[PDB]
Amino acid sequence: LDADLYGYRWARDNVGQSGATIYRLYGKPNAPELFLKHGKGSVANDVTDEMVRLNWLTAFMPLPTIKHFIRTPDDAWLLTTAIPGKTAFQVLEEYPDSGENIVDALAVFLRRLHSIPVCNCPFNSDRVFRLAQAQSRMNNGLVDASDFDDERNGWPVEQVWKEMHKLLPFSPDSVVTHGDFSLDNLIFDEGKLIGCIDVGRVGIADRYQDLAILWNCLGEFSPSLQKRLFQKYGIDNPDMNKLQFHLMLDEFF
Ligand SMILES: NC[C@H]1O[C@H](O[C@H]2[C@H](O)[C@@H](O[C@H]3O[C@H](CO)[C@@H](O)[C@H](N)[C@H]3O)[C@H](N)C[C@@H]2N)[C@H](O)[C@@H](O)[C@@H]1O
Ligand SMILES: O=C1c2ccccc2-c2n[nH]c3cccc1c23
Repeated sequence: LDADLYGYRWARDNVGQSGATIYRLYGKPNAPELFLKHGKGSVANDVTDEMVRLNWLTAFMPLPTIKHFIRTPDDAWLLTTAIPGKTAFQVLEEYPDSGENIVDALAVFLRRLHSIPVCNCPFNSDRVFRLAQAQSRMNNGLVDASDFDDERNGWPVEQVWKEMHKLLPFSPDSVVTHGDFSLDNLIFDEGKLIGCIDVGRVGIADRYQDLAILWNCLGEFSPSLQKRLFQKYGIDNPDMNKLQFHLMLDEFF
C-alpha cells in the first residue's frame, strides 16, 4: 500500500520529459526525498520499462532505489528514492572551472557502465529497435522539429529521416548503454558523480548512443570539453559518422 507517503510535501517537476508525471516528495521530518513517476495509457509502458531497468541495473551501478511500483491496465506508478545533489549541467553552470574534473568523472562513469559484461543484460536497445520507434514517432507526428540541433533546425522530420539513412551501414558495436546519457541525467554531490537517473532506455546498443548525447550536451560549454570526453574515455579518433547518426536518431525522441 502507497500509505508510506504520509508527512510528505508535494511538488510537480517539469524536467522537459516525455509523457510521465514526476512528483517530488519532500519536507518530511527525518525522511529522504522521494520521486513518484506516473504514466497514463502508453506512458504506463515507459514507466514500466524504467522500473525493470532500475531493478536490473541496481546490481551494477548507483541508481535510485525502488520503494514501490504499481501497474493496472492504464496506469503505472513508480516510487523511488532521490539521488542527493545536482545535475552535471547545474554543476557545470555554477562552477565553470570544474569543467575538466566533471568531464573526467563523466567519462570514468560511462566506462564503468560500458564495462558491465553484455551477458548480464536482458534488454535490447539497438539501432534497429530504436529506428522502428523513431519511425512510429515520425509517422504519428510526435517528433518535435522545434527541439532539433542547430545544424538540422528548420529541417522537416523526413529530411533528418532520409539523411540519417545515408550514414548506414556502420561497424557492429554492443555494450550496456544508458540511452539518454545527458547532463541532466548524471548526479553530482561534493565534486563526485554519485549516480544516474532516467534509465527507461537502458539496454544493449553501440557506445555512441551514450557518447553522442553527452558530446552534444558538452557542445554548449566548450569544444575542448567535448574533445576531453573522447580522450578520457579512451577513443583516439571519434567516429563522426557514428556520432552524427546517434545525434540524428535522438531527434525523434
Ligand atoms: N523530447 C524529449 C527529450 O528532450 C531532450 O532531448 C532532446 C535534446 O534536448 C535536443 O538537443 C537540444 O538540447 C541539448 C541539451 O540537452 C543541447 O545540447 C542541444 N544543442 C539542443 O539541440 C535534441 N536535438 C533532441 C533530443 N530529443 C531531453 O534530454 C530528453 O530527456 C527528453 O526525452
Ligand atoms: O527527476 C529526478 C529523479 C527522478 C527519479 C528518481 C530520482 C531522481 C533524481 N535524483 N536526483 C535528481 C535531481 C534532479 C531530478 C531528479 C533527480
